[PDB]
Amino acid sequence: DAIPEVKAILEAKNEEELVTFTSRWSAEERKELRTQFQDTTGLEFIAFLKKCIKNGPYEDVMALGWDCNISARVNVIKKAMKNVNDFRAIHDVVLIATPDERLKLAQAYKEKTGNDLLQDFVDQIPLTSAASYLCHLAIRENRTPRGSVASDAEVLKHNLIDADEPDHEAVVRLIITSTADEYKEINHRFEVLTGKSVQEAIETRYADKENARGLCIAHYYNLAPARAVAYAFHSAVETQNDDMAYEQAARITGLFHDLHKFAWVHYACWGVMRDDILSRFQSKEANKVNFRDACLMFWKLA
Ligand SMILES: [Ca+2]
Repeated sequence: DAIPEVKAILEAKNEEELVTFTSRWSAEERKELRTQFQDTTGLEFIAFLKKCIKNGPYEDVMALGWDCNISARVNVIKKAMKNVNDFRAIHDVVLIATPDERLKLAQAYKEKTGNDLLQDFVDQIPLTSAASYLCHLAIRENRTPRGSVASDAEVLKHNLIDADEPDHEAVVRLIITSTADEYKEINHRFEVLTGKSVQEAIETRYADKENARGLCIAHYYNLAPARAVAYAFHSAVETQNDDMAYEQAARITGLFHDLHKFAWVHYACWGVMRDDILSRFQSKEANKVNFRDACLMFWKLA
């Protein structure tokens, strides 16, 4: 087919071709292609790419969108726990997911690493912060009605506003195991009481960035999975450190370009996703030079 073509693009490390090439293929087409390639060459397509092109945010976005979604969420979690835990990356993978998605993950993990996902969290992730409770509860509780809207709206405007130290497990559970419809209400109630949006109240209350972000992600998910994905991309765009912002931006693009392709509709809250991609990602560092376009391509914003 055109399998030989890409196969030559990857050896030549012609990052520019790879983008256009990848622009043609669709979700299912891609999976097909990936296995076809491995038969016609004897090379597992992803690892072959992760070994052919530079290394960094560009390689990241390509080695992510070019793969099976859950498979990726697995490699993201795998890498996120190495040294210190990349709460931003773990959060992304398990907060912006449907019950079925986390399920397929627990499964894909158990068979890629051998161990059960929920256990590794207990081992590697001590339960200290809102950040760590988010990682856990996201895989233990399921959204279910409490029928105490006004009651819960107080639970937040107290733990995020009045209380000295916010009961983290308390607040993470309220958001995680909350029904999307009850949450529309809870949230609306909170704005009335406090006069400020939960997002603000979170970011204002949690100095640690990973914790304010993780909480804000969970919160925006209960209001629209693409909104959670928008907030995340925005948090990546406004990050001053290039290695971090490109890292974050690559992952989020790589894990959600298809799943929540209309995230740019919600990004309007902060500006124009397409404009902000064109503006923010101007780096000249080799491994970052093409990310801008790989990113635009996977969001059909080009
Ligand atoms: Ca490489």
